[PDB]
Amino acid sequence: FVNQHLCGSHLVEALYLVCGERGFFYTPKA
Amino acid sequence: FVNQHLCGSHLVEALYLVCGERGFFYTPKA
Amino acid sequence: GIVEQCCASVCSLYQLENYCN
Amino acid sequence: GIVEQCCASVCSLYQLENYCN
Repeated sequence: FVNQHLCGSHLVEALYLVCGERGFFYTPKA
Repeated sequence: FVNQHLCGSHLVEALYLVCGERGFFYTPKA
Repeated sequence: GIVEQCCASVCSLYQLENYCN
Repeated sequence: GIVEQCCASVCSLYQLENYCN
């Protein structure tokens, strides 16, 4: 699921699954 | 969609929609 | 944090927006 | 940033994990 183009909710969903209890930051402007 | 219990992917999904181009931080340990 | 406020309890827009960049 | 690396181009685990807390 990670090694593809991931946009919008798809990207957010990959971050959620990978990062787990760490959480993550989603900075699309940065 | 916001004024309810939001957990896991559901929460992440609400942040994504509300925050839009700003993005967000998801810090479940903090 | 967000889990206590939005998962264990009912979320709000006001609170959700505190986590936007 | 993440969009250029993972949306406009093919993502990676290595890169995705740079955005974990």
